[PDB]
Amino acid sequence: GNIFANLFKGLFGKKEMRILMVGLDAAGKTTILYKLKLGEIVTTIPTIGFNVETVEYKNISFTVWDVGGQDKIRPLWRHYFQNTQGLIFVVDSNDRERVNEAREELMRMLAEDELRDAVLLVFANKQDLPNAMNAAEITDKLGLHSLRHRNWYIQATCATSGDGLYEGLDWLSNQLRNQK
Amino acid sequence: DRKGGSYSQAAGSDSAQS
Amino acid sequence: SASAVYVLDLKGKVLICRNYRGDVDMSEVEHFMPILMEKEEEGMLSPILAHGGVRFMWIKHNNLYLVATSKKNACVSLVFSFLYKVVQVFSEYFKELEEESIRDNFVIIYELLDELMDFGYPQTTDSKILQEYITQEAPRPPATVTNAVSWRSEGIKYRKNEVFLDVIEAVNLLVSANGNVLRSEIVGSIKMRVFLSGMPELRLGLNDKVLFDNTGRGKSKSVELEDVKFHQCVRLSRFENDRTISFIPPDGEFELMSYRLNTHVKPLIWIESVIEKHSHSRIEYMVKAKSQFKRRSTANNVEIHIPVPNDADSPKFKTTVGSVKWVPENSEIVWSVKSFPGGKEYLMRAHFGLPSVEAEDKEGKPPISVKFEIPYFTTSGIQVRYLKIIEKSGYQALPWVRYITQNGDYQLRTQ
Amino acid sequence: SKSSVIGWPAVRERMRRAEPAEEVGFPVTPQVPLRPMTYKAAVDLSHFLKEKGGLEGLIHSQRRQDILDLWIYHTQGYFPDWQNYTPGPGVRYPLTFGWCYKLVPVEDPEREVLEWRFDSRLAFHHVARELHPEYFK
Ligand SMILES: Nc1nc2c(ncn2[C@@H]2O[C@H](COP(=O)(O)OP(=O)(O)OP(=O)(O)O)[C@@H](O)[C@H]2O)c(=O)[nH]1
Ligand SMILES: [Mg+2]
Repeated sequence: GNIFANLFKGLFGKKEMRILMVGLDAAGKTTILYKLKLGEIVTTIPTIGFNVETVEYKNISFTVWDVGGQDKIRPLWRHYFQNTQGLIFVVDSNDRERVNEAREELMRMLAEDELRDAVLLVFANKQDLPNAMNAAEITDKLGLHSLRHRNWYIQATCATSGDGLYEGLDWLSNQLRNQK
Repeated sequence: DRKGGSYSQAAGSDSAQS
Repeated sequence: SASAVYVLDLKGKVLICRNYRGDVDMSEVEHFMPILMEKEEEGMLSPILAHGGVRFMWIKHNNLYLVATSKKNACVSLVFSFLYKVVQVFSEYFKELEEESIRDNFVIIYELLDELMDFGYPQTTDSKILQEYITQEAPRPPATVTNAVSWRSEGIKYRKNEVFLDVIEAVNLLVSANGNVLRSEIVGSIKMRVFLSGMPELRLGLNDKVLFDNTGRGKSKSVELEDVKFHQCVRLSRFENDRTISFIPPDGEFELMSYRLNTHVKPLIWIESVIEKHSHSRIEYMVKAKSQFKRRSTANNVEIHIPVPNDADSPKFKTTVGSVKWVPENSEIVWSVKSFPGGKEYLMRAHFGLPSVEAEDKEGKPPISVKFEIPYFTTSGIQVRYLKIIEKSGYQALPWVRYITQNGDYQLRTQ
Repeated sequence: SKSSVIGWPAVRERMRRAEPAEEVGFPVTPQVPLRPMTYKAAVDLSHFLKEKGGLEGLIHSQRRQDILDLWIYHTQGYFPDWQNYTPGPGVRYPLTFGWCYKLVPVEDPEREVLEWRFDSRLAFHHVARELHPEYFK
């Protein structure tokens, strides 16, 4: 066999990769996806179904599949676990009562043997109110250090501002890609 | 070169302040 | 609330007029010239005139005075700001400010005047944005004017993303004739020429004393800028919250921020001058200049203006370093030095004649002004920390910045 | 870094000479980049100092710290602001994340004797940021 075509494609960039968008309802998932794809804060109704989009950055097409946090849609996340390479979780620090539910949902989703190659991606959403905690208090409460064989990275992004999205994208690219 | 001081590259942010 | 903005000429001819409200008759401009002549000849000349119930508030340009008629109690500050914006727009569109372009670019000038202000209320003043709707060589107006971002046109694409900064320093020293400096203030000037692709949101970061104190790093060299004047693109709320300098740079050269703080350090140049002027016989100029600046910095094009006698003639200059020339038009001795190394000491011994007959009236004592400009020297010690260039598409910027030190209101009071 | 290695012995000798307890202007090197030290750069500098020695256990002094910061800025272009210590009394953690150097008591925090001690957990745990969240923003 010959791999000249593959080498030529890789000389200018061939890898695209995938990504997932999960989190509770009203957690900034749709707004975050709109900012990543378009670059504006688009106001959307609650995600009854799901949103699928792609992000072109660093020569990698980061396809994002937004998933809502509805009670009837929480168990529907197993459909997206098939043919999925990435997983990004958006936390809601503005909902103290919903923090426990979000942690339980993350533990339930992380307790699947099929979803093992998807690295952890914790997004500090709703980083605009004074009630939001730091990048370690939320992680300490969720116990992200207790995930054996899991590569998790905590990143805080402000929905109104958009700061830290580039850092999160760079971290995801560095975790997915093991080349120069 | 340029009169009045050669142009110098600028940083992106305070890396030491996190 | 200007009634009619008009452009006059040096002979009193109105180069162009454009009424905005019509509350003032166009014939009132005839009395403006005699009123200005009377005010100047009686010392009552002011930028704001008054022809009965109509006030003529305007400033004098390079070749003509832009007189804007008004009748009600309109905002004089608003009128001055509109005049300044119009002057800037004319300078951007026309490289020269003279009557040669007024009579040659009327087709575009009239359109610009009509579009800029309506009913005495200006609406659009960005020259770069305005160049996309009115041209001298018409499509729909750009969405930038209607959109919130009126200083960053969308869709701009460049092969490279290079931003050139210019930290221009202005050393202004008000030294009295007794040898003491009264007004010693340094005003920073951060002028940047942003040339990138898209609409990046610059995140300016410097070594401010307030920022260092807030972050807890108030122990190193931090600039204590008393006044900071951000540009229109800079968000006032971000600076007010936590000193966050976040703004969208425009396409071209513009002033982002203008620092201004008092200076309590020694002068960069110390001038010791003597006046051995004989009573209608001769004159001596024992001028000695001591450079108090750092030896590592060189003051390129040092021009210490020494006011010589107005009626002095047959002058002789006995200096040490630098070309000394007396300009009869300026009536002063120009101590011109090409390169002045820091710590240098120049000694001069002037000698000029004077007529035996005394002058009819006194001429005063003009102050000695130095025109030193030492580049790559930051007297205030303020250093740029970072510049967060963020773009939605994602690109690697190559920002650049240079520090230039010059003398501003650095005049020395004569004895 | 050959220049850093060469400057390490002279810098250590100058710091030792200065006890534990003239020219005006702010010249700038033409074209020399100036920016705050990065976390990776701070970690590398701390590792190099630990390997070379002379900084671990040295009595903390304002003059020695200023000389070290000036030497680091001259040899690397790093702003002399990342070498800050947390306020006392007690152990002072580095202000810049990634720095492996910290001040610990050797016996008012000003009169307390402090010595530089290596700390690998500093590059991984933001002790200074946690202690002073307001100072870290
Ligand atoms: N004002 C403001 N609201 C935010 C911010 N971050 C998150 N939100 C809230 O989060 C919600 C985001 O909802 P969407 O953008 O539609 O996507 P989502 O987070 O997945 O919500 P669902 O569609 O219900 O699952 C908004 O309705 C906001 O109320 C923020 O930074 N500022
Ligand atoms: Mg949504």
